[PDB]
Amino acid sequence: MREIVHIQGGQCGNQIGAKFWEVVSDEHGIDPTGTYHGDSDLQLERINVYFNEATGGRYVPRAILMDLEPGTMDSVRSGPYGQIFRPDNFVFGQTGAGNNWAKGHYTEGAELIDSVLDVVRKEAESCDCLQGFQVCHSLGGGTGSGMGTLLISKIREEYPDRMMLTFSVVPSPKVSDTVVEPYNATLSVHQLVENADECMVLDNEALYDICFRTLKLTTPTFGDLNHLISAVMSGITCCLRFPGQLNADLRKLAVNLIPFPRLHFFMVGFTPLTSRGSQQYRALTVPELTQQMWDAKNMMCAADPRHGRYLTASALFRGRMSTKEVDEQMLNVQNKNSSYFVEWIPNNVKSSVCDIPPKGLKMSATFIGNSTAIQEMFKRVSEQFTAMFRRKAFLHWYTGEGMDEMEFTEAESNMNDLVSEYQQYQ
Amino acid sequence: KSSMDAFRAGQAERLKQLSLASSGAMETLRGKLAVAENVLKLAELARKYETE
Amino acid sequence: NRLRVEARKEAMLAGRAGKFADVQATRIKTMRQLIENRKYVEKHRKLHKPTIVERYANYGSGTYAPLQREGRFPESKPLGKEIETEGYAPVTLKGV
Amino acid sequence: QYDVAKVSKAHNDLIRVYEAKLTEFGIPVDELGFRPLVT
Ligand SMILES: Nc1nc2c(ncn2[C@@H]2O[C@H](COP(=O)(O)OP(=O)(O)O)[C@@H](O)[C@H]2O)c(=O)[nH]1
Repeated sequence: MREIVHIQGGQCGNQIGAKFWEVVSDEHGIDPTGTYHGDSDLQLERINVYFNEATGGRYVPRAILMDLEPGTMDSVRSGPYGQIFRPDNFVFGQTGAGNNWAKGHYTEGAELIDSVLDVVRKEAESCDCLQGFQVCHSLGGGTGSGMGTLLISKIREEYPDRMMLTFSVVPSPKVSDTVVEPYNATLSVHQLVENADECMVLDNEALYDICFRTLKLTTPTFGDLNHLISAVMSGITCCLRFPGQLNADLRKLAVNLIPFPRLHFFMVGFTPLTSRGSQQYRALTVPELTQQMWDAKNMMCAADPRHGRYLTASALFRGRMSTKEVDEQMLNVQNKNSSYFVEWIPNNVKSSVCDIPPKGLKMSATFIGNSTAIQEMFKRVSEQFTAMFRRKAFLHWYTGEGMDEMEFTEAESNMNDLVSEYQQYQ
Repeated sequence: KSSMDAFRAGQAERLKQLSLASSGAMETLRGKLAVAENVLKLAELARKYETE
Repeated sequence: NRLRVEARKEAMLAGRAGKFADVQATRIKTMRQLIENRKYVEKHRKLHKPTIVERYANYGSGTYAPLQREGRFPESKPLGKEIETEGYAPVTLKGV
Repeated sequence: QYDVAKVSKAHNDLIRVYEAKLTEFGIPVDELGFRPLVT
């Protein structure tokens, strides 16, 4: 019954979503031609959450691409598994985003977002009992933040009763792609903290540290990073596709995690992440999957939880396991690390178990924490913002497109008060 | 038929002029209100650093 | 027997008026929750967002009493980056 | 300081009269939303 529509904003979001759809197609057992060639019926019992039967098995994904150039769209078509999306959903302008927040939120947004809303509304009305929205984008660009964030706002205003998952690749200081990343990040979080319901925050710094330490890769190109982000977004919502011993809907996860309506930024990791060499030696049972889950170096975020406190955690296990074992694991972890936890919330950990492990693996787990140490990214981005806003550097490219200083100050103040809200509870 | 056309044209012209003048007035008023709300937002943001 | 019957009846009716203390409130509470849910049929939670001028004009006469449930506490700094400039002010004509 | 005492006691007294007014109708419960601070 319940289903999720998906949107891939910008180049980063588009490639992450393409890998996500490859992962989902592999898990559900369908060919790149669209036909079903899996093995069991538990997967095709609930494919309607992400796919639609078109004509005789040619399942079509329920996602919409979105950018301002045709090159990325052509790349995703030419890549494997790119021959399944509906061509009516390849919405894209032609002029060029220019990695500019104004150019992706005030001109090209105003010239293409009526169409993107039209197609997403068509899909959301084709699907019967909506459950939420899923969006993939980066908070360091122009059309990653502008286009995607304006779409988030419009969709929130139009369907203000559906849980929303926005997956945001926040900029990281060491991997500095462009020059206006702090500006875009500020102007994007200003709207996310106000409209969108939860963003899972990820970063390339930790996505590389994981690949260098745990995976022990030699030359990790973007394929492996997108693979990890996929394997996270695939297991974020499995209680829908597959039965479970203790199910957990997306709304249940949201209500257990978010204590106050403005503390909804989730820092996420996945287990097990075993190197190709040491996997044959490694042992995989619950009281080491949980140890790696709470390992501070497995987190896909450059904010060590030992620098803050945990408000709430969520552990989604996959596979046939022992629920009492899981619960004693969480309890003894809390008692061992009582200091890292908030006092006025008993049993800060919500645990869920699903009955179908991923392709090949026999046990798996996903961690979603709401720690108050995530204020570090916002503090750093605000510092990088105010390093440039004192001298109005690179500001005429937004002033000429029609944004004052008032909204910049608003966004910076929003970040500052958000940091204050995290810090006060801690 | 001449009476028909004359009356309908008169109604169309009066609707035209009403709509145009009213739209201009609303645009001016909305500009004033936008200035006012920007002022209030600046005051709200500024009073954060003020001591008690 | 008549007095005993009346005593039993009055005691039981008092014990049930104890229960009716719990029906009168459920009348007024449902009425109050129904008069308000009637105004959220258009925009259930988007209407809860007012403009800045409306928000300032509504509470008191230019104020705002934030409910403790939202968790937005901008009027109180986390005490880490606290501000107190009273000490810096000069106390002697030399300082002046 | 006597004036401060007067105004503080009057503040407490008006909290009392307002809670009494709300409870007398009972249309709200004793307390909703925010919690007043006490001097
Ligand atoms: N994980 C991942 N990140 C990527 C990939 N390609 C680009 N990025 C990140 O995306 C950022 C570029 O932002 P961009 O999407 O061009 O901004 P936009 O044009 O407004 O959408 C860079 O900082 C990269 O770190 C990818 O394949 N995988």
